[PDB]
Amino acid sequence: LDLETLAPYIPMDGEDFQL
Amino acid sequence: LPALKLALEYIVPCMNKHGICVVDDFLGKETGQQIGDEVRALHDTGKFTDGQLVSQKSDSSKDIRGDKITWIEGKEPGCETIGLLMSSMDDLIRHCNGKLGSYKINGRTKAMVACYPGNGTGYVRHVDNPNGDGRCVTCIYYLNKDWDAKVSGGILRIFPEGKAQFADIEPKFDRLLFFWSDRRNPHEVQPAYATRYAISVWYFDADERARAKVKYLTG
Repeated sequence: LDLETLAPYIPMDGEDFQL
Repeated sequence: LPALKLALEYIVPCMNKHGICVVDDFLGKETGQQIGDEVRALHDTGKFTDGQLVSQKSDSSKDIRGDKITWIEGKEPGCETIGLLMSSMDDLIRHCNGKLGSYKINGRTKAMVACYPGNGTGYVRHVDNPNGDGRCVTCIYYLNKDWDAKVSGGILRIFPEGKAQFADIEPKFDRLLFFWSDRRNPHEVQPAYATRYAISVWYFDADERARAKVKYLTG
């Protein structure tokens, strides 16, 4: 049902890498 | 290989027409071997932990994905060749600026080094970014030398939306893969009966990622 229960986790708050 | 030609004449049209792109022999045998050595060094020293999900609920993560993963920035000691692979990925994406759909790509996650340790472990059918967490392109590098899919399995089966056929991606050595992360590309990692390695990166769309961060920071 809720597809986010199957999506691979990525850090959300964090930073992210900027290109 | 030269980034400009590969990006504009192959990757861009491939993604815009199919949403999936495969680039074999991306870095060469040597660099692939170094990357595999670094990945196996990470594995040998117990760096890998259970692969997690965006939304955790009553179910165990191993009922959804059987891989163990770690995150790499690219600058860590002993991860230099992984950093080189990451920089090559970024170079291609930069050369694709403003040509992949309507996306405006300005960043990416760290590199997820993932291992399915055989024993039939896999990943159930799923979508990488179903609820708009900012990811627009999934990029994966496979480094399994001597992999024989017909015996060891581990095929990444993608079900591109609206297509009369699905795409089977064998985790072939030195293979690079791009595909839209949203619901257009549901995919599954079929059971693996040998140690299967991959390195994944998710590139963000600026506006969608900004909205996702706004949602997260506001509860």
